[PDB]
Amino acid sequence: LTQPPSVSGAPGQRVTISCTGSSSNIGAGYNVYWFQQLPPTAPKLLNYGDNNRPSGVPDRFSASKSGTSASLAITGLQAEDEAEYYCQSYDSSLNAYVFGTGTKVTV
Amino acid sequence: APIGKCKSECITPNGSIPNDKPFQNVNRITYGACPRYVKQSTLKLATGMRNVPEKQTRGIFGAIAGFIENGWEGMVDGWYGFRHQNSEGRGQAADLKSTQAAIDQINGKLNRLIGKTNEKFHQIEKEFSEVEGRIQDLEKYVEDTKIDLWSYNAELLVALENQHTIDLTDSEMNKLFEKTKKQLRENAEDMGNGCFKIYHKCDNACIGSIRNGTYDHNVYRDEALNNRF
Amino acid sequence: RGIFGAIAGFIENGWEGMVDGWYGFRHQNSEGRGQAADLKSTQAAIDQINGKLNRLIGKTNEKFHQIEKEFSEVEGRIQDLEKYVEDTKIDLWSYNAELLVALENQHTIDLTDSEMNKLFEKTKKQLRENAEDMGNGCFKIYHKCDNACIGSIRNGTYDHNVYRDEALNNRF
Amino acid sequence: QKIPGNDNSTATLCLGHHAVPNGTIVKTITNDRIEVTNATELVQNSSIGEICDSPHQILDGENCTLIDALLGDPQCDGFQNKKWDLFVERSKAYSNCYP
Amino acid sequence: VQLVQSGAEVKKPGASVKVSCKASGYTFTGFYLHWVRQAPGQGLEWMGWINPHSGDTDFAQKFQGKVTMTRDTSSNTVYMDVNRLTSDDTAVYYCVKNDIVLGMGVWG
Amino acid sequence: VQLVQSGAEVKKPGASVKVSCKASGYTFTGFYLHWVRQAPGQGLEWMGWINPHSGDTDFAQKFQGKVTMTRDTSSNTVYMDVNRLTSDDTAVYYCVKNDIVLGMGVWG
Ligand SMILES: *[C@@H]1O[C@H](CO)[C@@H](O[C@@H]2O[C@H](CO)[C@@H](O)[C@H](O)[C@H]2NC(C)=O)[C@H](O)[C@H]1NC(C)=O
Ligand SMILES: *[C@@H]1O[C@H](CO)[C@@H](O[C@@H]2O[C@H](CO)[C@@H](O)[C@H](O)[C@H]2NC(C)=O)[C@H](O)[C@H]1NC(C)=O
Ligand SMILES: *[C@@H]1O[C@H](CO)[C@@H](O[C@@H]2O[C@H](CO)[C@@H](O)[C@H](O)[C@H]2NC(C)=O)[C@H](O)[C@H]1NC(C)=O
Ligand SMILES: *[C@@H]1O[C@H](CO)[C@@H](O)[C@H](O)[C@H]1NC(C)=O
Ligand SMILES: *[C@@H]1O[C@H](CO)[C@@H](O)[C@H](O)[C@H]1NC(C)=O
Ligand SMILES: *[C@@H]1O[C@H](CO)[C@@H](O)[C@H](O)[C@H]1NC(C)=O
Repeated sequence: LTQPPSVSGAPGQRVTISCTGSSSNIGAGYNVYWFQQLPPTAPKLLNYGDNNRPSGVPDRFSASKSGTSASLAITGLQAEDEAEYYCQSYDSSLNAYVFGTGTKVTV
Repeated sequence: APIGKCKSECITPNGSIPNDKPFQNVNRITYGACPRYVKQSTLKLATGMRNVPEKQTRGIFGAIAGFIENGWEGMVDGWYGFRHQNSEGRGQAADLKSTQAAIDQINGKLNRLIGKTNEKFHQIEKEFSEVEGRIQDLEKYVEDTKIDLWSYNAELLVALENQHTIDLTDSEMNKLFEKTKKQLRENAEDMGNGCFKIYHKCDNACIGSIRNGTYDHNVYRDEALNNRF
Repeated sequence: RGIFGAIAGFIENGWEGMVDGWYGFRHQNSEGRGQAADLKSTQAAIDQINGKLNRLIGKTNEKFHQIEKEFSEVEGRIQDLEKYVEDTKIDLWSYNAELLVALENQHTIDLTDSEMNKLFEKTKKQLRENAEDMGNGCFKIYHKCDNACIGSIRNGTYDHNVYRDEALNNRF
Repeated sequence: QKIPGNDNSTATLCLGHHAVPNGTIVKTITNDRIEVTNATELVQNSSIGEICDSPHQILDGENCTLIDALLGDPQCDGFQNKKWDLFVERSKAYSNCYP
Repeated sequence: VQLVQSGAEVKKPGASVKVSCKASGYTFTGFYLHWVRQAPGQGLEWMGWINPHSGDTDFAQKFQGKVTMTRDTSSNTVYMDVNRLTSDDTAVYYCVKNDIVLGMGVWG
Repeated sequence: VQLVQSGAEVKKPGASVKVSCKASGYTFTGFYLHWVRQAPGQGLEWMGWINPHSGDTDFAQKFQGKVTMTRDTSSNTVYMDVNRLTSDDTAVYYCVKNDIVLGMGVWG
């Protein structure tokens, strides 16, 4: 799983983040998750089993999944954004839970 | 006890005491609309249903059962709920109608007791510091008999209410299980571990339709029996 | 039953000649009729009954000193008050005892019947589509069951997927 | 490992109810000990510790009993023509003028 | 539901490192526990999972033999022992309480 | 569950013999009662069965007409009347409480 290495957006603008995949991981019908994090401290979960939120996340994030790719959009962007995002899913070719590689700069 | 400034309905030799509970252990001498006095050190009313800690681990594969072998952890949306598995991924949801009915019944049951005390302004003296004779012994005897009768009544009432609450919050889940079975008709088979197995190609919309009660079994009944029989 | 006889149970006919336990099983197949008992259900029932019985027995309270409850003279109003309070206490405790006995009997009779509605629904779930409720008290299994299948059903090891291929072939 | 890929033509709708790790124990008429998710203490085993007289007017016999105030003694001479809904006597009270 | 850790020790290459993860607020033997690590400039590298109800464990494609984990149910805790330290294995270790329906759950 | 009998009488050939079987300890009208006899040097020769709930009876292949039995529910007992006595019919008569699942049950 990978994320586009660079994406930017001014406050008040929508930003789109996409995860790559194949039939083994996303095409097998398993869940996909996003993690909002700072490199030194910890990650924080986004999305849920269903299309809900873990009752600690503001309405600024929207998540969706398709046949072969998944996306997270932020519309009401604020200055509280910690600009580091990684995908997460389950793979069948190898039976380990796989996180993603990515980088974001607000600009 | 020294005198201060606050608002309280009952006065006891120990001090003030809130009226928001039907029983007490502080003392047997009261003034005002104080609750009943009992002997039990503690009493608990089941403002809730039975608890089964979740055992999600099953060897290496895991478990998903519910309401029969495994209570669900990590669900604060409501009391009763739903889960599903299909090609769009596992999920979780809650039924607002059933949990609201249960909460309303529980709150009515609780409001039946709390705040409905009766005035007991003047009573006989219930403490003594002298031997007096037969009338004092009779007063002590009637006090003890009243306290014992009310203690037995309180224990029986708590046991009855707990039994009825635990059975109500379980018949309300046998319901909505029979109801879902009726809605699905011939399209679902009870696995027996706690819930159904649906034999048609259900999606994210079919689960919501089943939850709402809009589900129409005639559309998918043509293929459910083709898959199961 | 006339000339043929009856085998029903739990709905129309209680079983005589079974001292193995309270709840039990019977079966009919090509190896002959038989009888068995379920130790788990009867043990749970016996434990619950014994706990209910131990709740009352031995839990009395001390009553060292009380008022005089017998008289041999007319005395006045205080003696009449003592007699009245004695009678009211006795009447209240008699009503409490009768109500307690009625409640406990009702709950015991319903518990030892819901515990048999259970293990009937449980067996129905285990057999899934392979058995049909006759309605006289028990099931009719539509596959060629033997002395091992009955034991497997009693244990809970029974796997319906093996015989589900022929059960619907026989019943439908 | 994990369960194989979700089947294309089968759903597994399931029903259940919440649970808590710190389940409180409670007694019923059939079982002496069962676990419930939430339970409230019906019996108030604690007292505030002070007496206040907002709805009920309360008179305080600091150094005299009710009979001492009724008969008339200096230590409770402020009790003349008073009214109350509850009279609280003190264990330290003592008669002074006459036994 | 909370997971605390103890991983402040430092070791020379070729030595062994012990890390402890303590769980509270939930039934210990009911959920799969996961071990993952993160290094600067890289994505999170998942290592393995352990079932506290038994001894069953599972590892990644390149963590066979060099890392082990065990559980103590009486003290509701887990330990991870890593040997054969190398310069490329300097990272921060995270402990996870996985849930099969609610996602990765809580972290440490 | 017990079955007692009264069969100590002796008769000349050509006369009639009455034997009574009394049942106690169980519901009288709930089980088939059986009549059998045994002679020295021979195996037990089964005769017939009677349902105390009704008048239905069944006999063997060679005991048609020569033996009858009746029941009294008010006194929970059964009687067997045998006529046409012959030297080869000198034997001891047993009364049986048959059970369809527990076998022949108790004897007398
Ligand atoms: C306040 O309540 C306490 C109990 O909460 C009372 O203390 C008991 O009083 C009885 C009767 O005087 C004594 O025999 C007991 O030894 C006391 N203690 C206990 C633990 O039972 C107390 O009397 C009440 N009143 C005051 C003014 O303190
Ligand atoms: C257990 O149930 C009790 C009783 O319903 C809950 O206590 C109520 O809490 C709400 C929210 O704070 C208050 O408004 C009510 O006045 C409380 N009622 C009583 C009788 O105490 C309690 O919150 C429940 N426990 C949990 C963990 O939710
Ligand atoms: C109650 O009577 C007692 C005496 O037994 C009083 O005690 C003292 O009274 C004098 C009066 O001038 C005060 O100066 C002292 O400070 C008091 N001592 C104590 C320890 O109280 C007492 O004041 C009287 N009144 C009350 C309300 O207690
Ligand atoms: C059925 O429930 C789903 C899931 O919440 C909802 O989207 C939909 O509006 C509901 N009502 C219908 C289909 O009438
Ligand atoms: C099943 O019950 C039968 C009958 O008692 C017994 O022989 C057998 O060992 C039990 N257990 C199995 C088959 O696992
Ligand atoms: C489900 O469909 C996919 C294609 O969408 C196919 O590759 C897969 O084999 C199917 N699974 C089963 C169990 O038939």
